[PDB]
Amino acid sequence: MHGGATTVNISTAEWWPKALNLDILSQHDRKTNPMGPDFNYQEEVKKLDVAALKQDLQALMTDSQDWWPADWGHYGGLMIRLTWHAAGTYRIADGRGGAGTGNQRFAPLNSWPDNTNLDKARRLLWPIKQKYGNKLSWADLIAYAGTIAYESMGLKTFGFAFGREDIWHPEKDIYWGPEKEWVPPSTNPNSRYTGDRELENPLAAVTMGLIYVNPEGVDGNPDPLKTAHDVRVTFARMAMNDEETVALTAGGHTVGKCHGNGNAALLGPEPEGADVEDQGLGWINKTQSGIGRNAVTSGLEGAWTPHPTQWDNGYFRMLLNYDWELKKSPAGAWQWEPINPREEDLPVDVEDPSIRRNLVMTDADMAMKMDPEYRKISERFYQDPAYFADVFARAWFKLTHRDMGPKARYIGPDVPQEDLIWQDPIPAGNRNYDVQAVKDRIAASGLSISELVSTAWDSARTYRNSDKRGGANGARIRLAPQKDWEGNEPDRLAKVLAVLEGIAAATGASVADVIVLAGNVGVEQAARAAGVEIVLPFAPGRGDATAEQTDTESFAVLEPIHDGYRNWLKQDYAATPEELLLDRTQLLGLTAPEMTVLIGGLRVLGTNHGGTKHGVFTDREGVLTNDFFVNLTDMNYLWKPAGKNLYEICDRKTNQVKWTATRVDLVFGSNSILRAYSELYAQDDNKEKFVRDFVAAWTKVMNADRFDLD
Amino acid sequence: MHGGATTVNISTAEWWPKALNLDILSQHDRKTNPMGPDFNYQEEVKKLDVAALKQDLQALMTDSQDWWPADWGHYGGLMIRLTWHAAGTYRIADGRGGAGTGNQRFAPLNSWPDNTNLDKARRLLWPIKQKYGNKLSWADLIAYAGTIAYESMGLKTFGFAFGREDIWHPEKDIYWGPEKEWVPPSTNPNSRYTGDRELENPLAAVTMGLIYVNPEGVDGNPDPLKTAHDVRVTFARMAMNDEETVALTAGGHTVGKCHGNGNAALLGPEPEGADVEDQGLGWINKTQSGIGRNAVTSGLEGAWTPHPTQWDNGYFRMLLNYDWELKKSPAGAWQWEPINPREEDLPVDVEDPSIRRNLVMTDADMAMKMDPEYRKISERFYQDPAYFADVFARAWFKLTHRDMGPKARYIGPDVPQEDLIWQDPIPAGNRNYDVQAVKDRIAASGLSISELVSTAWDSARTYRNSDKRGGANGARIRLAPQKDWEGNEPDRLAKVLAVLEGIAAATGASVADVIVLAGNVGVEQAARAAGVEIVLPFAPGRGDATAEQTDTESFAVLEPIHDGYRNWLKQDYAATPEELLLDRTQLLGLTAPEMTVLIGGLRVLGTNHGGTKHGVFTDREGVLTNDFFVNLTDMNYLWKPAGKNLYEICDRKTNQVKWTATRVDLVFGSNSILRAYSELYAQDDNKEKFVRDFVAAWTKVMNADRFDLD
Ligand code: HEM
Ligand code: HEM
Ligand SMILES: NNC(=O)c1ccncc1
Ligand SMILES: NNC(=O)c1ccncc1
Ligand SMILES: NNC(=O)c1ccncc1
Ligand SMILES: NNC(=O)c1ccncc1
Ligand SMILES: NNC(=O)c1ccncc1
Ligand SMILES: NNC(=O)c1ccncc1
Ligand code: NA
Ligand code: NA
Ligand code: NA
Ligand code: NA
Ligand code: NA
Ligand code: NA
Ligand code: NA
Ligand code: NA
Repeated sequence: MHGGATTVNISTAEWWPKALNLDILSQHDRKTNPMGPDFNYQEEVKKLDVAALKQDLQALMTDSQDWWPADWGHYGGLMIRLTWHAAGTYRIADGRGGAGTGNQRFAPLNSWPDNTNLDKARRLLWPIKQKYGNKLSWADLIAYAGTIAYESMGLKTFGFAFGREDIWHPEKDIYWGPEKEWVPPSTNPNSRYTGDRELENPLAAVTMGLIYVNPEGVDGNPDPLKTAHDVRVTFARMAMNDEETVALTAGGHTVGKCHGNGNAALLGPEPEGADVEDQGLGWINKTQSGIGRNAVTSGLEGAWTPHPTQWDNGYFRMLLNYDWELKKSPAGAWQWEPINPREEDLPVDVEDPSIRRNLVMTDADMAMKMDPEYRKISERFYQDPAYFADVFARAWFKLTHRDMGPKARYIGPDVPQEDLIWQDPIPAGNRNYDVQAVKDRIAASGLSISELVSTAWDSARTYRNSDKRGGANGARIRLAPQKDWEGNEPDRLAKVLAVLEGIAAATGASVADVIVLAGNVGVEQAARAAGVEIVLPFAPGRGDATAEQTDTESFAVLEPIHDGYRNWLKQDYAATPEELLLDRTQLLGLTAPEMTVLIGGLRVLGTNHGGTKHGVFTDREGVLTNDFFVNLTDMNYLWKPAGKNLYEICDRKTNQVKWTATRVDLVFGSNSILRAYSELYAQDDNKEKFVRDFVAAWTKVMNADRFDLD
Repeated sequence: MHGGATTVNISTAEWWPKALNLDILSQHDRKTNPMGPDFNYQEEVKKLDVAALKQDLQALMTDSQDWWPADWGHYGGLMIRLTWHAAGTYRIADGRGGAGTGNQRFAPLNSWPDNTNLDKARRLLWPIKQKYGNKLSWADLIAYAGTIAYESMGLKTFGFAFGREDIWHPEKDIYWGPEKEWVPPSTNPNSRYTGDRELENPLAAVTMGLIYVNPEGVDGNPDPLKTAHDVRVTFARMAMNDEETVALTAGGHTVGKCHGNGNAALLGPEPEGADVEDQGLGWINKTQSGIGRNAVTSGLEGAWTPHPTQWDNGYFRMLLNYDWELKKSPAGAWQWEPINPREEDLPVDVEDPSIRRNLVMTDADMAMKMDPEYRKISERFYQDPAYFADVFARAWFKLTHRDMGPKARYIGPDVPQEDLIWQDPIPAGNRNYDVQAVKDRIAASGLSISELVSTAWDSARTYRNSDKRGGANGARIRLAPQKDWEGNEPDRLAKVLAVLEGIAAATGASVADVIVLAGNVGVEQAARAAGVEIVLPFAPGRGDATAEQTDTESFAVLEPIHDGYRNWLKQDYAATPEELLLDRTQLLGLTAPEMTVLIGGLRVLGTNHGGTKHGVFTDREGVLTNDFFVNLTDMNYLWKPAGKNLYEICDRKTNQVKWTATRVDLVFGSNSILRAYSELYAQDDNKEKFVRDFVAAWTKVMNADRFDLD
């Protein structure tokens, strides 16, 4: 027998399941990235022959492959379902999920029950990926496929942007929910539901391994009105309102079908569970024909429209004009079928068009008819189909781009020139100003180091790499709702902004550029106070966004209700402060060593929310030294718990309290990885490395949102 | 609630526990390494003030700290136990474990029950680490501490080498055993024992969380003769024979004591389980005094010698001259105490020397008296103490250096000039020869590409980064036992060596240098055959080792009984072929993208063991192309299992068998990470990237053991 920890279960994880998952900070690194260190996907994708790609992708739609034949000779429905599921994992609370990384090709998502047979759809796109190569990411390809499908089936799509860079392993940072089985009912142990069927907060799906809701009803029990409530809830958590939700649902089901003509128990394991002979595919039926008319996917069986290969007004025509009742598909799934349909409305067999099959609606489709608010939108869409096609095209674009970040990241010839509000638009800022002059005015203000640093931190800290929202570009901190957020210390913030707005007015640098420049100046002073002279790198050009281009409600999810870096917690939460710091740090894109130096430096700069002294382990606040680490690692002190999220650092000999500290401070001296970092920075020889690393991490955070730069 | 996978249990690991643990290949990367990319510990440690360090470390031995006072005012015993436990995790079967990485400061090892209170010992060394900084790794410091302790307590140690570079997280590649509890009896479910109490093979300890054996007896039942069997077995798996084993045991227990004066149930959680207030420490007693005379560590209580602060002949004097019986320590542990000791032989209280305490022996100590083979060595050591001190000093040096690799890695002023056989010595090879001339002779031989490449691969593939043994330096492939290993294809190997020995003789390049140069030539030709002209980088200087300096039995553990890279398996094993490939790849130091290109390239070069065609998915064998990937990713084929570790690749349309393949081949098309890599290399635009990456990986492997270079 061999001594390799060679399968995934063998681990430290079993022994101390509560430990911080620091691995989420060291993802997507060089040893996993198979590309050269100078590869730049954005510059490559700019060279892609898009017109040629569009042509090949359109041709693929009607180029049936015999190992997974196209329904009616057209892969369009499959491809739209692929792209909808790719995008459909997004959620607004943390920005995680979405189509922006091509994550559907990796675990767990490649093997979710809701993604059954999308393994074949991905595989069908391989010859195109093979052809266009490094200039076409799987992520962009997967995001594009359904858009091209809509074009080929007769819908005028609103546009498309390239620019999604591929990843090479699962996104380990994404918590998909608490369950340890696929699609368990909402009364299971480990439920994602609390209280009065309230869906726990980051989550945007009703159960583990579904995209949004259960097509058969809540917990598998048909009831259109309860299904509607779940639809409304899950879709809102994916940034969509009633109109967008009805449009998306109807528009999706205007094409394609449900596959459930066989026995679902005969499908082989999902892809991560299948053995090598299945070619990275899953759900393979080796007992009977599992393809064409015998395909089984969701278990429901039928098409929503008479002509599932084309964009039309079939969906509301069927739904609204027929009356419907519950039936069981051949695989045993609940579905709705129409009472007394006409022959001529029956969709035909996917292999032989001389045979007629059946129409179907899911519980979510029936919701669009029975929920009184959806019913109104549905009737509008049936009576005004041009409006329907417009709203649908726009919502489909939003769906597939909502995690792409600012328009500065978008590439390609079909990028819409409109600025949509959900792109959080920001104009280009003037770059032709004297930086030094601005710095001199900042220094000559009487704003302290702590005011300066806290304000620039608070402006940048909202950035999240999950969907590329937030950050210092735009100076949205000066606008509603940010300017009144409790974590942002609105009085201190109003005080600093009054000054810095004056400076911006006077110099023609944006308020955004000045906020950042000012934090640089506070850091610079703090270093100078330690006898270190440095100038921090600085890139001008940030714009100031307007209130008109700032969706107030959509910014709610970026509010800092916790920020370990300023020892801030708005309330007492169930998660530990240090887990919350890890989460925020992962969204900022920071590594564990970065996280560590930032904490130590921010602490000694005197930047804690409320001017608290927790973790301020220095006799010289305002001076950028490694004191935090020196003192944290000093065994002349013992640490005594002193209530909620608080500790006394006491002298072992005198039994006097020297400092206080929170769990955010003390984890850097407790966790064995973080203390190893703390010890490195507390070494006699690493005072200058500490400053230099602090600076580099500061700068990283100030520039996180600068996609406008090249 | 927040959407971060923020604690270690949240994972893909739960869902598909059988999946390959590819993370073990992407360890110790840039995002975890807090040092600058140009930091080089070897060049820094060369600048360390060793004499000053020796002085500080010696002073620490008698610089008692009040939070964990030194027994009798001397930390020596604690520090030797620290260093022995650090080194004592080594095992020969895979080279994993040992003191060579400073792993004791990270999970799981920092919290093993056998490492109780070594958290305090590590902490006590922090002020020295803080002082010497980046020029002194925690790894070297921990390895050195016990050596300096022995010096200060009167023993002439044999020497010491610096050069162990620190790591920054647990070694995820090390499988420590199957149990999910600490120290369970050998009849538990999940036992590491098979058959007739046969210890499963990589493992070198009798249970989970112990270093070697149970000090209270087998499964906690005292019986010196059964304890002896476990001692003999575990120590042999750590490279030590009877003489070294008795010397180590006696020499360790010549100093220090067992701590068990209290109740073990009152000790707080081990370090990874303790909360933030414990300062990364563990086992803290908050209910009563847990320090000094009230310390509890193993639960046994007493010292082996009258004078535990000094090197002497107390150990065999006590053991051999007193008769012993079983008693229970105050913590409730079984131990041996002497019948009728004299007052004057009783070790005194650790805080107050006017109080006498007790002598003790463990079951392993009694083994040294009762096992008939140990008894003889013990009497030799008692009658010849100079011999004892010599053997012990040498074995202690071996213990602490056995995973350091060749002497070329050793640094510092106390490196022994002797070449010990366990360092696998190799001389410097002549570097002043004409490389091209050698290449021309190789090319003009009639040795094929496959002979050339296979032979260089087989010479290098034995390298393992766990203990830095093996590799192409030394040309030990031409010697016993390697030249007759079945995986090395001894006839083909004898045929190639006859030629290449001739070339080496003729040119004054070592046989080692020529073996590698020859593989480069085979690769070069193969590329030329594809119309690509490259010259592979090459570093001369390898030596040819002698039989006299090659310990035949110790090389047994490097035999290639499996090597996916040449589609080789010596027998049918319980582990899957792909898990075995992952293990080997991790020991070679390769990343997953490296592993991937190496497989594809080796396959098309025609290098499989036995000249098999499994995975040879080309019509042009001998030509270095990306054909393997092109064909592997082609859905014109289906894959049919065809017995053990074998598959047929069949044309979907004709149902004819086109190629055959093993699991090692097909996992690269099945695993979702590996197929993502396979697809990258099968892209129309990546023929040259494939060759270039192949070459870079080839070169990496050929140079893995070249510590002689700078
Ligand atoms: C609102 C909740 C939704 C539910 C419960 C739902 C449910 C389903 C189900 C059960 C299938 C059948 C899958 C199969 O068996 O092959 C399916 C197919 C599909 N859905 Fe949805 N859907 C929803 C929303 C959407 C949206 C928002 C889109 C796109 C805008 C979409 C587009 C599609 C398409 C194109 C197919 C056809 C697949 C094919 O022809 O292969 N659906 N839907
Ligand atoms: C052969 C099996 C061995 C067993 C079962 C064993 C067992 C133990 C036990 C139970 C303790 C007491 C720990 C405590 O309660 O503080 C201990 C202490 C120690 N052992 Fe071993 N030991 C073994 C081999 C070794 C070796 C090979 C070395 C070094 C060459 C060593 C050196 C020490 C030292 C120095 C201490 C004293 C710790 C102190 O004074 O704080 N032992 N041993
Ligand atoms: N063999 N296939 C059928 O008879 C069938 C197809 C679709 N819905 C119901 C039945
Ligand atoms: N259920 N059948 C399939 O998923 C399949 C059929 C043929 N080749 C690959 C996959
Ligand atoms: N319980 N429902 C499912 O397992 C399922 C749902 C949608 N597609 C496939 C399977
Ligand atoms: N309080 N400590 C004792 O009485 C003791 C110390 C060591 N062995 C036995 C007893
Ligand atoms: N059992 N007691 C201890 O481990 C300890 C005592 C004082 N400070 C730190 C640790
Ligand atoms: N069962 N034995 C133990 O748990 C143990 C052994 C050695 N040191 C501490 C604890
Ligand atoms: Na790389
Ligand atoms: Na996202
Ligand atoms: Na239609
Ligand atoms: Na330094
Ligand atoms: Na780094
Ligand atoms: Na090792
Ligand atoms: Na002694
Ligand atoms: Na290329």
